Amino acid sequence: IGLMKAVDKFEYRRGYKFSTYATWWIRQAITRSIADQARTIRIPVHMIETINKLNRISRQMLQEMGREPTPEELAERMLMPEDKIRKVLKIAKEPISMETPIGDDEDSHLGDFIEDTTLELPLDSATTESLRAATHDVLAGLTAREAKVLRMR
Amino acid sequence: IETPITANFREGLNVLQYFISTHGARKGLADTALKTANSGYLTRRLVDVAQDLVVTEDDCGTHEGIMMTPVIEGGDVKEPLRDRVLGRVTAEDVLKPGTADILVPRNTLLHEQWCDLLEENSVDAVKVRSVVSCDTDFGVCAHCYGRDLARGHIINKGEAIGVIAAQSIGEPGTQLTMSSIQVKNKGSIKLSNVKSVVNSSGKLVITSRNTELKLIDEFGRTKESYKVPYGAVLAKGDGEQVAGGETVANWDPHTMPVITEVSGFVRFTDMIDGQTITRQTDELTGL
Amino acid sequence: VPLDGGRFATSDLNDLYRRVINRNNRLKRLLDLAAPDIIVRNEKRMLQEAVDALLDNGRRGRAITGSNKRPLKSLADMIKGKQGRFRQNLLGKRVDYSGRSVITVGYLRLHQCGLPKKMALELFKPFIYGKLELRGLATTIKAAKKMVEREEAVVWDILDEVIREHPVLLNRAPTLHRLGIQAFEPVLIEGKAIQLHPLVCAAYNADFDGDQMAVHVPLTLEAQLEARALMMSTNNILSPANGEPIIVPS
Amino acid sequence: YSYTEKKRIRKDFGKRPQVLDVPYLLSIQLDSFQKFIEQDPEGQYGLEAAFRSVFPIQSYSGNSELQYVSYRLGEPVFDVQECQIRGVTYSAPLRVKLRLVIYEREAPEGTVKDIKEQEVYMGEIPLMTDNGTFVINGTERVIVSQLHRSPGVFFDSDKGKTHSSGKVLYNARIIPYRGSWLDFEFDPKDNLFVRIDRRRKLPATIILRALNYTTEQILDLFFEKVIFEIRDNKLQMELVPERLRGETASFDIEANGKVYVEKGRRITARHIRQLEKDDVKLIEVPVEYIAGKVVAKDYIDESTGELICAANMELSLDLLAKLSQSGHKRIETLFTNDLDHGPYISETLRVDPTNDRLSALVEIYRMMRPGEPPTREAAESLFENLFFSEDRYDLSAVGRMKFNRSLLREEIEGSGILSKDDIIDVMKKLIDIRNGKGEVDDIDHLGNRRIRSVGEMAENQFRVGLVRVERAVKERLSLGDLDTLMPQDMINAKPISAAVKEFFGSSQLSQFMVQNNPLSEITHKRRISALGPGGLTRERAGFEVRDVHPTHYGRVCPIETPEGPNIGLINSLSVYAQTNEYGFLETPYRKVTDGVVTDEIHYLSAIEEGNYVIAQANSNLDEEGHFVEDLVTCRSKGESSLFSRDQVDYMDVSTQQVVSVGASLIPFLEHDDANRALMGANMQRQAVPTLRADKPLVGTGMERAVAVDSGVTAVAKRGGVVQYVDASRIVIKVNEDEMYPGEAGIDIYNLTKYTRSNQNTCINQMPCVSLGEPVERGDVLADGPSTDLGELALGQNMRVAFMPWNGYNFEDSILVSERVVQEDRFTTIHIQELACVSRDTKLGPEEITADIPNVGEAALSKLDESGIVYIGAEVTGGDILVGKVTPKGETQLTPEEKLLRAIFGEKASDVKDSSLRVPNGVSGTVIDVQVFTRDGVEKDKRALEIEEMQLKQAKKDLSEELQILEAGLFSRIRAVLVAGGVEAEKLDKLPRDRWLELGLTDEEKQNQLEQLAEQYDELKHEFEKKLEAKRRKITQGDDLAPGVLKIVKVYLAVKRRIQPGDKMAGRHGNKGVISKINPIEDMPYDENGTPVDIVLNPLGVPSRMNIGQILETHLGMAAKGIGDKINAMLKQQQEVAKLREFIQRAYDLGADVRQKVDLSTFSDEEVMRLAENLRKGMPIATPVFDGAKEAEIKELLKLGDLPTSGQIRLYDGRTGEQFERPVTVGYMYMLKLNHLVDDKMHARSTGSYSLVTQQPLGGKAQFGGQRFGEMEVWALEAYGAAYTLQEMLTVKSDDVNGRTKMYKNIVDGNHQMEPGMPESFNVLLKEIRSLGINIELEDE
Repeated sequence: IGLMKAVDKFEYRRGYKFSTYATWWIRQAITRSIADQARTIRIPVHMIETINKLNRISRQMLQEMGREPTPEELAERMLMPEDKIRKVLKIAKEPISMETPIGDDEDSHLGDFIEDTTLELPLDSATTESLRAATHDVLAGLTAREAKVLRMR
Repeated sequence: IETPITANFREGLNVLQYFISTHGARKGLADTALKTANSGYLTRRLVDVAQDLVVTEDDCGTHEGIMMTPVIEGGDVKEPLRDRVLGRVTAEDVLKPGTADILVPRNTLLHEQWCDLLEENSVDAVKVRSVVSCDTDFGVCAHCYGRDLARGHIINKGEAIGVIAAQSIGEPGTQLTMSSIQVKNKGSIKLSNVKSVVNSSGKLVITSRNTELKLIDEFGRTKESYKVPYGAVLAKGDGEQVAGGETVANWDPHTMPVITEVSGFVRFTDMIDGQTITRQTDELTGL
Repeated sequence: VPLDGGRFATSDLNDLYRRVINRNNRLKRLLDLAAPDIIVRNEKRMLQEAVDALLDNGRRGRAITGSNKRPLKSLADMIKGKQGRFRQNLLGKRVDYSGRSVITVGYLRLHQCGLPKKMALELFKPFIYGKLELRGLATTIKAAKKMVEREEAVVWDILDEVIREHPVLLNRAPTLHRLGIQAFEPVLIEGKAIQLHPLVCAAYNADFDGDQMAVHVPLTLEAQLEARALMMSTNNILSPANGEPIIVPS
Repeated sequence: YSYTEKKRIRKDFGKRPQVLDVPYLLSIQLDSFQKFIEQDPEGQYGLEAAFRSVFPIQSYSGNSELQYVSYRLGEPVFDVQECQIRGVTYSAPLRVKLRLVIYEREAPEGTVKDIKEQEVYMGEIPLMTDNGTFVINGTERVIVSQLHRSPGVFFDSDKGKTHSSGKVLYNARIIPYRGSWLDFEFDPKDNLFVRIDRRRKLPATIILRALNYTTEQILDLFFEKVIFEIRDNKLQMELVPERLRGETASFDIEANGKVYVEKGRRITARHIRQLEKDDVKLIEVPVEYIAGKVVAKDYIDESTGELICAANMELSLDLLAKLSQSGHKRIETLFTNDLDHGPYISETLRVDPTNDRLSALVEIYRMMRPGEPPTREAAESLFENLFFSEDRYDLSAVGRMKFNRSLLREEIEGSGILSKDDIIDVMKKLIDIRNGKGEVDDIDHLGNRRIRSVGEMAENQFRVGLVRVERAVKERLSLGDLDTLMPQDMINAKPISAAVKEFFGSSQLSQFMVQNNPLSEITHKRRISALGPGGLTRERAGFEVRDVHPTHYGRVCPIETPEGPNIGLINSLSVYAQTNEYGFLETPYRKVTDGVVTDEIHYLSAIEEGNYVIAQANSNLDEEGHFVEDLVTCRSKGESSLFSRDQVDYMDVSTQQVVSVGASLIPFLEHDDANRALMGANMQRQAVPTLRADKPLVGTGMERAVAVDSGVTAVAKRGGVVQYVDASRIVIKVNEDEMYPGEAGIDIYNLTKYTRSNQNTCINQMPCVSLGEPVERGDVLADGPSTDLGELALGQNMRVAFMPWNGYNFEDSILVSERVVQEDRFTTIHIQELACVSRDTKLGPEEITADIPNVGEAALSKLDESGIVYIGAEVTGGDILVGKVTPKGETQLTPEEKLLRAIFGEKASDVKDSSLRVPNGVSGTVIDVQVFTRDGVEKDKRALEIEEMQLKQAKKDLSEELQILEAGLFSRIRAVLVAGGVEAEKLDKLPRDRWLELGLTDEEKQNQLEQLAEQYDELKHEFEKKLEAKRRKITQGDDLAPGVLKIVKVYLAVKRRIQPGDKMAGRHGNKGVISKINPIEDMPYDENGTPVDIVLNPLGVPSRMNIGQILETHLGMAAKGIGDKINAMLKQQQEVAKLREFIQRAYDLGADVRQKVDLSTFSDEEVMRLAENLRKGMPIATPVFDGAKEAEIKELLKLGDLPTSGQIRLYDGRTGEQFERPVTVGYMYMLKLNHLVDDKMHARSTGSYSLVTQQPLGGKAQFGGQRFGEMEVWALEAYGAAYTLQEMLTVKSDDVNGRTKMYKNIVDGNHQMEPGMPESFNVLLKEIRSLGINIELEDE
């Protein structure tokens, strides 16, 4: 796609080889593709280019010191406040699977160790029903006008 | 191994003796550790096909079913008629050896009392109602099946037979990982489907493969069954009341004869030498 | 769905759908781009390959692997085999109102099983709540929850008769034949292990050397009637395979 | 004897002399890793081999290259202690110094233009603990050695695979160490085929023609010649007499004047002898004898130069006539035969469609890369890279050695790349095997299996990393700068480190080490496996790889293995097992020199063992003379026999070498079945240390060695006198004989207090020495978790009677007394760790505080103002250890709850309870609270208190180290001033500070003074710098996972007692469970009044085949009787000499026991302490196959004044009457297993549910319910209880609105069931519909 886009942009009167001009276009296209796609949760290009720069800087720092790059140390090459690097690091979480063999064989998948944290406990339903009955009977024990005005309020 | 472990556990073992015994020990562990999976797979496959075998009727009123016989063949009687028919229901009016003495109106529950009555008599074959012979559609009827084994009475409708039968035959799966005829007891010698003929010595010999030797007791029921091949030689005839411990039938394990049932002149016919046969003579006897 | 550690985890079906939709819209763009037919043929081929991988990954060609270099589980793999929905989620399911313990020997009657007290209140806890509500010692359900959390003597007073005449099913994996499930009348015991009548051990093919045991409780009245009239150990004396007894002393 | 041996002497019963001591049990790991670490310039093993296998690496143009010069390991940044404290891998950095060499094409050899030499950094290598383990992510992990098929050539056969014929289809295999394989396969039609990486079969003529081989030379190398001559009239043959091997005379064989074999007659060997005798070679043959033979040479007519007959062509009479008329009376043909020389290659040529190298290479390319069109250059390039490129193919020295030896070659060293000669010889050997000359070898023979330790896998992974590096350097060189391209910028360290870390921890052979017992440590570190990469899997395992090959004797124990699916796949090497330089298991042996068993030890491998004949360790030597019997039981050629005195060549080193370390611990092993011995050795590894270690009375003599070899006890490196003992530290002043003339020579031993295990068990070390007593080199100082005075102690030992008691021991069950629980014999300690994590959620950062909503202050009374539970405060299940609150999000309220809010006015703020709670059923004491906080965020006052405590502890301990160092350094610092004159009147009188200003003298003492001043300057500037480093590392922030602020780890210790249901077991596979705890008065008791505390079923002995437990019981009773007499007489103190006499008489009872212990060399205090140590009963020793017979135990119990039979009468404690028969009462060593009851306990009423299918989960730890398995469904439906299973699969697990209504109306007192469609069926319907197949529920 990048090549066919670059086809028309080439001019023979420029006096250069086609590969030199086509290389930039195909490289930009493939970088854009790996940018938008190739990730479950899409990230804007600014953050991914910054994390690529962070990886390059970390490689450079491990080249000389031999230890891990301290965020305070990384602030010297990033030339930006140390909150931003941490915010970028927060995004590096890559979804893994539901079917990783968390045990030893193909019998204990990760999908069987996740709890459905969106349903109310049956105790909660029982308590809610009891509270509803209690409210009904206590409202029946009040004056009709007060009961109806509270219910509509 | 031809070198055994001459010692015992009480006296202790030698190092090489223990090493040798470890072979059998590890193999025994291995077969147990492996074949139980095949046992489970067998159980699953058995119960899969036995899904919907459930009783739908009590009696479909079918015709005759399966003939029953003891297992006297080969060796001694292992399971007699007593237990092999206990719990079944007959398919026809079985009568005692005394003619016109009938115990069943084509169907009855063969509990222990009827079994005692029949074993007192000399009956050896009964028509009993089978599951396969049932004419019921999409199921089987109780009278074609027989009485229950968990309760002892006749099976009532509603339960499932396939699942319990598959479990019953699959549970022991883990436990089952691995020239002459001499009569043994006195009786009458009977020949079943015999092409009898008389040899040159006047005795009785056989010229067929579908013949069997039977030992009839004083009652009439067969006691022992044996196989006699084609072209064998017998030292006794049919209907001979003889005691055990006698070699009655003889045949060469290798030499299979083409014995002639008739007597007459023997001239070599259709025998052309050089195209179908070769001229070879015995170098010692000459015959 | 999110994880506790701030990460995420999802089914590979998401990856397959993403791939198919991506190359689908790519082909949509290429069709109106009037590109040479070779690239259109290639894109159609990869569209077919992706949809086939979605339907069944390791079927037609090379299995499409994920980030962990493992083959991705297509929706067909979720419906077939031992790991499919049919065998491990439809025929055999996880169950509630159950417990697991170690086995031990007992003086007990033939129809009695020793159930420890600690699991007794846990299993019949809803029954305790209901009985406490009907008995009037607890104004509200959560008050009963607090009371059973406090294990006061009243909860044991309720337990002694709530469990009475209420059979409990006992199971020993693997269950070879029909006698693998037995209904016993519970008897409260102060310990931790399930006490078992020795005579039934031969029926279970179970030996007291650390073998575990599972306990289930029936809820509805029909279930209790079936357990008492059909699943009680007294009813089961002879094998379904053949009529000899199974309760012979070992 | 050593001094500590005098404390307690274990009487032995060994008869045969002990010639060789047991080797160090962990040599296999330490030596292998040393081979991976040490730098050997001339030997290529480890890092240097991996570097030299890839380096040097040149650019594509060749204008630049990299030269590896040297490498080095930096010192580890963290010690193992803080490594496991901080959860970080105990690793060390790697620094590699290398060079750059750059070429230019303007000069033909302009090599010297630019050189860049420097030291760069790449990768981190995890180190090995001095105990021989690994520390990864703060957890102790081990790597088990692997057993795999050796590289080289192998030959195999078929047994019944070809059902049509039943023939044996021999085949050959070339298996490299790394790279593509090769397979030669036969066919039922007798054809040779080749296969590459299990691919389809191609005729061997293809691989032959791929090597520039003409048909002529191929059939010349694969056949012999038959010569045909034409004497202008007839046909003349030069006959080899040894070629008519019992064949049939097609024509009438004649001679110069004699006729030998008539037509249609077999050729006898007598005729062969006659032909040899008369020496006749040239024989005339008719035309028919020639019809059917294949020419071995192409023939043309030189008149016109056109082919007359091609090679490998079966000639006829017309072809012979054409050859004759063309002037060719010298013909050569292939020599065919039915028995010895089969024409398989001829038929393979017949099937071959290829006619030259190009066609063969084209077919090879089509095979390897289908669909892709071949070219003129790709095919031979791929063929060369398949087997002729060093980078992509390797055989290694081991593989080359085995390949050469299998082919009868004399060379040991060779090349890792195949040559034409190698494959030609392989094919020739395969053809010889097919014909009959030769035999097919065996796969599972230990000579064909190889062992691979941790170091080899590590070097393989480092080689993989180097390949990943070169995959980028090859482009960086060709596209990068030529003068300013500094090497350090163009090398990436991530891939090598990532690969090595993945191997260390994420592989299959690396796993958490078992840490229950020292025995478990030894048996797991000494482990042989056949799984993982390059190995088998349990599903693919048959029977040949599981059973015991006869060569396993002395190399692999046949008695120890897991009894699950992997019985034959996991093993352990023998006690004396070792490893060759090639990785083969070899055992020691004693040479026999003409009937004399010399004490020099040889080492024999599996392959060479079969050549000789080996006498087992059961023969007896007559005082360095000869054997006792003329015929001796020996073994050779893989089978046992009898041999004369001079026939035997070797003798077993020891009787124990057949079994492993774990199996050697079992006493009286030779009296037990292998089935029970297997499980006893397995379960002996599940022991749990008790409160105190109890010495086993019936031992085996191996405990004192395994205890020190496990490294868990405190062993003294150098002998000396104990100077300072405490609960935590030991200080010893070493003798002057070991004084290094420069330093103090006073060492320290810092013990380790209670610490968590990998199985949540306690580890403790307590000193077993006192003040002011001597210690020797290699001697014990403090006992380990499960050791007693340098002897292993897994479990306890107590009385036992074999009597069926009221059915409480019905089926292997254990009956126990209340006394053993009273005195806490089996009491255990468990230590757990709980983690509370604080993160910064987008709704707000989590905060740990002592202020929590809706909680009683009584619960908070155990927390400080920082919200962390106090150290040492008791805690129970349900309490709060740390108060953590998270910002609660905006919640949705129903009308009722907000109505209550209005009624009472309370408002729940932006706070949610996320505090850690003690797991239910846990009651214990807090031991340690370890809190880590991220750098940048302020730390709580509790963290400040922890930090200041650590600072003061570090300062105090470092100052103590310095003072102890100087207390011995002064022996030189002062003595140098003492040299050249003593001044005790003024030197010692003045304080040490005023010793540098002593009497002035010549310049030599001034040089001494300046050297001492430099020493004191070193002293000054060595200590404060370390103190500053320690302080700044403690105050340094801690790196944590992103998203977290601070983490709190709390250690909880739980004291565990015995419950009915706990898994008891012995050392003979006789296990069981506790059934009832029994009061003391109800137990059987002897007339003396002592009640037996353990009751066991007697019927479990005979069928189980384990009789050795009875002998162990009798031996224990005899030992306790001796000890009882000793303590009874000790209470009265008759005489020290009397005790000496009695103990001397006690130690000499065996007929020919090994040791001759004399007490006259002992002092009165030495015998007093000894008697006090064995006051509870003198221990006994018993080798596995040298056990004491019945006479020895009879005599021992006679000495102890006990009944000879070994059984005594008992009185029932319930009613007080004697039993009708005597009951065997003795002392037995019982174990405590980790299979407990509470940690198996579980019961679920209503809890979590899954996400995709909403079923209840499984597993006690996460509180999930049992799986109502598939078979019990079959059983329940067999019963006919439809409603029960309907509830099981409808209302229990898979009804969102079903179980809720069930719970509601159950609480309402109405047990009515309402059915519903299972949710797991709706998910199934939706999935199958989404698959593209329509599906509907057919409503009425």
